[PDB]
Amino acid sequence: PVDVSVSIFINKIYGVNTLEQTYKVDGYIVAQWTGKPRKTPGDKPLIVENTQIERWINNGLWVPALEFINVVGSPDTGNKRLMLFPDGRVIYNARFLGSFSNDMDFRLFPFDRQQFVLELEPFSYNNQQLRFSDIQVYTENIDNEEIDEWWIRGKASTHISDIRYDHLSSVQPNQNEFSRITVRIDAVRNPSYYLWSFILPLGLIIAASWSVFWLESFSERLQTSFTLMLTVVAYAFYTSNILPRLPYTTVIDQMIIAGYGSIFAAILLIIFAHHRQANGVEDDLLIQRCRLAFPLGFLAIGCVLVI
Amino acid sequence: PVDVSVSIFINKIYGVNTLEQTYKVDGYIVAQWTGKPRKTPGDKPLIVENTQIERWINNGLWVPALEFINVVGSPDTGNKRLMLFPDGRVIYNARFLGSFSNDMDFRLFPFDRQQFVLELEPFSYNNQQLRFSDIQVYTENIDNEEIDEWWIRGKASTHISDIRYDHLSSVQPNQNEFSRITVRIDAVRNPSYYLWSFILPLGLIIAASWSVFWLESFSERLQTSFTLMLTVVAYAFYTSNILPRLPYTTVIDQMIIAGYGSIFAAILLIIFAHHRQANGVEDDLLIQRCRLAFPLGFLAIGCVLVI
Amino acid sequence: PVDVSVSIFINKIYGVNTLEQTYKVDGYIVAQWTGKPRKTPGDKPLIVENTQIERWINNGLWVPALEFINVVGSPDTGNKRLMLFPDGRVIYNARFLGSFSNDMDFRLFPFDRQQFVLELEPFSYNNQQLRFSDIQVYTENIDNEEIDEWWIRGKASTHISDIRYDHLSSVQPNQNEFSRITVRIDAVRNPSYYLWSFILPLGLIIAASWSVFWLESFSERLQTSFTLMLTVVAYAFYTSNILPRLPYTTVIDQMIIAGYGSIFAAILLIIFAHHRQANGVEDDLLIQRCRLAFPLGFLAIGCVLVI
Amino acid sequence: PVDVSVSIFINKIYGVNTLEQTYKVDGYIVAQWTGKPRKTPGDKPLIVENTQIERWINNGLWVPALEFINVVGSPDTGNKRLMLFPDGRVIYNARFLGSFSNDMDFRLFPFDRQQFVLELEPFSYNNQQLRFSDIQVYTENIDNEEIDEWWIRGKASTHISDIRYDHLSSVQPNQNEFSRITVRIDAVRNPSYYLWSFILPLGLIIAASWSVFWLESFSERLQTSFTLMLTVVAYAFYTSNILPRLPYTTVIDQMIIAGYGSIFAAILLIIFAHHRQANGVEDDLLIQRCRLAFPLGFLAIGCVLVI
Amino acid sequence: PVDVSVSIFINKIYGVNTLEQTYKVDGYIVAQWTGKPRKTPGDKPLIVENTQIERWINNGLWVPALEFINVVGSPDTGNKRLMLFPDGRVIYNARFLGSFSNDMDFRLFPFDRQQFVLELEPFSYNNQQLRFSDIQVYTENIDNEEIDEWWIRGKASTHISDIRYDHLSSVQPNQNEFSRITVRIDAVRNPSYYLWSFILPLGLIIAASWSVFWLESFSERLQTSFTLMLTVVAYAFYTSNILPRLPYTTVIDQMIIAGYGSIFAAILLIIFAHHRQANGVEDDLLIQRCRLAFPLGFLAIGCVLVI
Ligand code: NA
Ligand code: NA
Ligand code: NA
Repeated sequence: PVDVSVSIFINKIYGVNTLEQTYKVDGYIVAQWTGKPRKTPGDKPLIVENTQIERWINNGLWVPALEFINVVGSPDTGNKRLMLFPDGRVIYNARFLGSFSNDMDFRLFPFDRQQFVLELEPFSYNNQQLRFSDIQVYTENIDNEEIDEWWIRGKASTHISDIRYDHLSSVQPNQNEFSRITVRIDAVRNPSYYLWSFILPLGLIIAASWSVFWLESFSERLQTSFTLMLTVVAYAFYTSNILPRLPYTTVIDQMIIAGYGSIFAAILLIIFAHHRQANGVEDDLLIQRCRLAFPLGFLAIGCVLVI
Repeated sequence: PVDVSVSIFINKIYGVNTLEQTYKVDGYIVAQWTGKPRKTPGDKPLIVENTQIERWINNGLWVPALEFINVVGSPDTGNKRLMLFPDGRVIYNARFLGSFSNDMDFRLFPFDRQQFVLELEPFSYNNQQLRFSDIQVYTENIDNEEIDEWWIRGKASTHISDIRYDHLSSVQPNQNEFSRITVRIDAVRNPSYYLWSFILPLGLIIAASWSVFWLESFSERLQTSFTLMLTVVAYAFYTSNILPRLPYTTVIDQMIIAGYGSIFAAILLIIFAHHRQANGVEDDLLIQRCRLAFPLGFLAIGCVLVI
Repeated sequence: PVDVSVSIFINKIYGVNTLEQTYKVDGYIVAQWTGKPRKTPGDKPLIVENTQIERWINNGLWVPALEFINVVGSPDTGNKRLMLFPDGRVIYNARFLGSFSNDMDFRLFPFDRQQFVLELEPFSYNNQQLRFSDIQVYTENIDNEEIDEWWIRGKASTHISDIRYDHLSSVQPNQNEFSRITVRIDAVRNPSYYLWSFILPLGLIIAASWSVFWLESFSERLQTSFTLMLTVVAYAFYTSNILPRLPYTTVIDQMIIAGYGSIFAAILLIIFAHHRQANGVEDDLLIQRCRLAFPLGFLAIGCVLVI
Repeated sequence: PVDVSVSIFINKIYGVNTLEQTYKVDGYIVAQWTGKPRKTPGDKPLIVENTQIERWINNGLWVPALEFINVVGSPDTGNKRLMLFPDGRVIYNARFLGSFSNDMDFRLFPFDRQQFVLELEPFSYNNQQLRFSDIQVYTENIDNEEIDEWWIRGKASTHISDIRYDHLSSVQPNQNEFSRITVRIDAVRNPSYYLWSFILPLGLIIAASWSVFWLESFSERLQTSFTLMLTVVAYAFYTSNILPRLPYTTVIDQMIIAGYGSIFAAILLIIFAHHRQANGVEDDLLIQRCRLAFPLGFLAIGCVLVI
Repeated sequence: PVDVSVSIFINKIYGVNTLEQTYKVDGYIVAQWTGKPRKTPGDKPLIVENTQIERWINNGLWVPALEFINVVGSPDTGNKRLMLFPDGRVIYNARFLGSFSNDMDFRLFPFDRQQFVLELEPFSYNNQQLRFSDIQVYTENIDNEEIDEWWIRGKASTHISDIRYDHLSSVQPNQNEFSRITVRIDAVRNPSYYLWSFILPLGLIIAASWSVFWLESFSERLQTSFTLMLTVVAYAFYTSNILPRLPYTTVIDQMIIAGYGSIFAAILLIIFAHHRQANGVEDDLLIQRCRLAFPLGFLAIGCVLVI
């Protein structure tokens, strides 16, 4: 095979779309292999700029195509340089821009700890014809800085693995596995905006929903709970635009569920308190000891749910 | 005709847009036919990368164009390889990315069970000049995994059928039918998010709407029902962004309809209870036996509506 | 002139955007004219696939360009075949995809009855150099089926007319008129979703707004009407995302107007009832005979407004 | 210089985006200059269709590039004809489609009276090498018709002016000014939809906010004003999606401001009426003469604000 | 190296997207270097228009590619002129259009004072082979005018710095640093729209929330505070569409936080006032001296928070 050395530079990571679970990564790729010795004008290496490499490719120069596996849509490439040394090595430098995708598990939404994965693999040549020697990822632009609400932490993990493509084994009998480079960049979500915009207001809504039992008569406490339910409904919408449709529940969706549960349990308890009287003579105070018991049970529920 | 063998690899299915009834499918296509024996440099097969196939096509090589019938917009193709063996066969490998469309029947919205259809057909050569022998679809990347809220279940159904184009019979007298490949991938929607975000909150709203009859006087129970109607209105909006405009009603839209019906039937019943008095002396308890009859009728309605 | 025969095939009509008054039409166009006899390899006709027609065009073959007049944006063309018979005729087959536009009058919004218009006209050759003989439109894919909320009814109307371009008369003295093909596909909007989502809920809101006069005192009936107005406001928004900004009023906007009018007329009547007392001794029942007169006038208003 | 005559045809103006202050204009451009006499096949003029003009341009034909100065993004050109007469003149006909921009002053929002400006200027040749003789704009398609909510009024104003580019004076010593064509199309916004959707409902909200002073006690009138403020808040949002962020206030934003001012002045006046009692014995009627004075002052404010 | 002189002209800055922290800059770039003397037809300089420069580039002319570092997506270039003087200098004039990005710190949101940064750097040639001599930025189109809600103030700051690329040092031993031009355009946000749309309405909401303590009994003051909280919730949403997710709090988000704090502190104080009675005989006036103390503390909080 041909020993190909890659040096991926990351310019910036931007536009991390949580709803679509995609992100956009800019930067440069510098692939370098070796070939036969060639003659250049002077001792200096030749610079082959874009839209003119095609004359060299139609001349017979071996320029492989390196594609991104996990990309969404066509990667919007820009300028490209094919720098030709006369000692033998050929260097393909290109700028890439594309939307990449990952799994992006969302069990803990505001306190999330995710990673951004770049995958590179030759489109046509397998590991018997093109082998990745090593990659050095230069994430010095975003090594210790925060993009949007994501704090990039650590360096970039590099890994070279041989992926196997069983769909291509009908045209290649034995050699049908490809050398893939994986680049992993960790990212920790900053939870401050969610903390002061969704979590603590909903805690205040929960305390206000607890405040129904301090009232004195029945219609006023029903109307208190109804306008409280209105608030919880409105809040549920606010969360929609912050995270996609998930089979599980996150922290904020669990808080919405707890708000609905608290308010409707209060309404049902108030109804059962009102219809407690068989002949309309009994006072209703024995069941209304939930001024100091219902918040305690709610705190126990929250403490269990945190762990 | 020419026997063409296709091997479609599916990389990932993403972005299933329910409102537009489209979805995006990435992956590779490997078409393979046979031709005259040719000579290559060495015994090894020749690899013809992208943007250089045109020299071979202008030289006179037969490379058919395979289009997607059910695609929405232009399919955003990427890299392509035209691998030439010297024993005779020509292999056209290409990467595709495009938005596909299907019927996507939506009778049961959250408990839906849909399929994703890929259709492939030659644009110009009919079955008398190009015949699809067989297709093996390698859906091993998403065989037993869930994309977004869709759990992909089973393998990919393959079918080769001869579709007939009557619009082209004016230029082709007898042979005007084309061989189309259909690839069917089943998908079952995960109903959990809808279950805890729309169905059970609306059930709590229904119980709260039932709670009007436990009040004691008239203006308070009218205001109770009015703020309850407000909630149902708000909920109706939340559903809009989850499913398109349909002639029929789904489960959630039927729940909104049942909420409106319950609240307005309660308001009309309360009004008729108030105006039951001919001279203002009669008590109103005979018509207010709906504390234990109106929910029973609603449960009967729901049980009939489920089946 | 040259007699050109067109056979437009319609694959699917999708994405009818009411707010933008555009729609997207896929399918194929098959133009066919006649020319000098030519020699082909063998007796079989020659197939000229895409991205290779340019060699024949630079060789000197007459391939006219047919553009779409009413299109919005560039029509996203795909594959194209230039099928050359040796008996003389040249057949240009191409696939088109583009957003088309029409007037789309919206007097009756949910019970609308619209049409989809495709217009085709040569860009450069007038009727003295290129004449459309006839068109057969093959709308067999959507002849008797419903797209989105639009039920396609009937076949496709064909018409050939000579349009006149006065802007081009400075460069062409007498012959400056072009032969345009118009294809009309009727479509009837399915009113069910609007009927059970906007019309009947707003009727329930109207009845609830009528329900104010059954109350007994003043502050409660003012608050009843205020929360009712809140509902009407919310509903007005829901309609915004369903139809564009229009100088006139549709059915649903007239229902919103009637809701505002009913509620504010009720508020003004209640205020005038309260201030009817010169010395605070008169009872207010003479002006509150609108329990059985205000709905009757509203029904008369609605019956007049329907016709 | 070379005398260039332009004849701009306007097909349709659509998609006037008020928030972005852009609009989309379709149509054709017909540029015509004169040159050396040439020989054509026969006496007829030659038609040079698109994607084949490049052979004539590489042959040495002078085809200038005319760009649009005020365009947003790349103007999506379509088909183009380079019609060559043998008597000497060369005619460049092209179809354009692009998003144009203007200042679009918005002092009176619903009763606005705007214009749509098209600017054309050669990219490379100044007025010493290419001079625009005259332009005739053929706006006969939209001369007396209304697009969206904009009624196009009058014809299209034509003007040829020499614009000066000081950035290019480092490479051109004296001749660095360019001949620009400006095309002005007036448009009057139809105010009906805003009149019955925002202005008159907000007037009803204003009258309902005036209705607080007719109540009898304090808590009910505070709650009346609070639910009224809720309505005004909701209305403020509805306006957001109709006009961009502006330093000044339009009519509708002034109505929102007047609604907030009326309601909060009523709340402050009610509070000062309640705390008017030094010992709780005084009646509060002297300050509540605003049943017939507060609307009069509001009418004076509105009459001053209109002029 | 080669001395390259740049003269950037700015046509217009538009579409400053605060949520994405990007902006769009149109205009022209005029690069100029020197080379060997050449012969042109006549004494006049040669004009090389677009899509024909490639013949000169394949002939062997040195045209460097200048890229934008901070751009988002591919910069949508338009027409380009390569003006060749016979005295030796080569002038590359091109039009650019692209979305640029900056840090855009948002500590004070409505009273913001930002800058727009354009960065230009050769893609392939380092400072040993191409050196930027000087840049004159001609921002005369927007020198003293306001774009959208941004008032452009001052001229454009020019700076030439040598940036160092450590990722490219594996292919270049010592010379691996590039000359970058930075263009800084200051912009001050106009705070009027936010001042009369968010700040003063929320101040009125704060005063209305203070108004709870003037009521007389308990259930009415709880319901007053609940409908007030509803308003604050609604307002929080309005702000979402005006600024992105930030770790810190701006002015308007601090006002939302203060509204929630004031209302929930009022609710807690009212609850503690109600449960102040050990046996139900004590009057509650000592803790309700916050009619003239709670606003004073709120004013102290606001005065501290401003500085
Ligand atoms: Na309320
Ligand atoms: Na509300
Ligand atoms: Na919304």
